[PDB]
Amino acid sequence: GASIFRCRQCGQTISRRDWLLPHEHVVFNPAGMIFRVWCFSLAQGLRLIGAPSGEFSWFKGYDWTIALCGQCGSHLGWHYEGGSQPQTFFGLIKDRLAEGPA
Ligand SMILES: O=C1CC[C@@H](N2CCCc3ccccc32)C(=O)N1
Ligand SMILES: [Zn+2]
Repeated sequence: GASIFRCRQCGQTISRRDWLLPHEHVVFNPAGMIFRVWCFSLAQGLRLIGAPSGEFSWFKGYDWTIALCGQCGSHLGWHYEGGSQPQTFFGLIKDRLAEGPA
């Protein structure tokens, strides 16, 4: 009953409890905004915007790209790339997702 993560704003399919990567990081951006981030190995239904940036990266050795909900454009988090073990992952804002049945 709690296996799929969807965008809270529009219901787009985003990820699965199975795809969590151990999981929960509380971070601040330079504007002091707090994000409660869940790391996922895999996500779908996003639109990755721009080219990667290392600036203010929360994760040592990773560059980030903005991940929008590909349906409604709501900011769901970031895709991280350029690191090692693992090379890539997603950091999604927990309170911008909804959890429910398959
Ligand atoms: O690893 C990261 C990702 C985003 C980044 N960040 C910095 C750039 C400005 C900005 C604006 C809104 C949300 C986040 C944000 C961050 O501090 N670290
Ligand atoms: Zn959405």
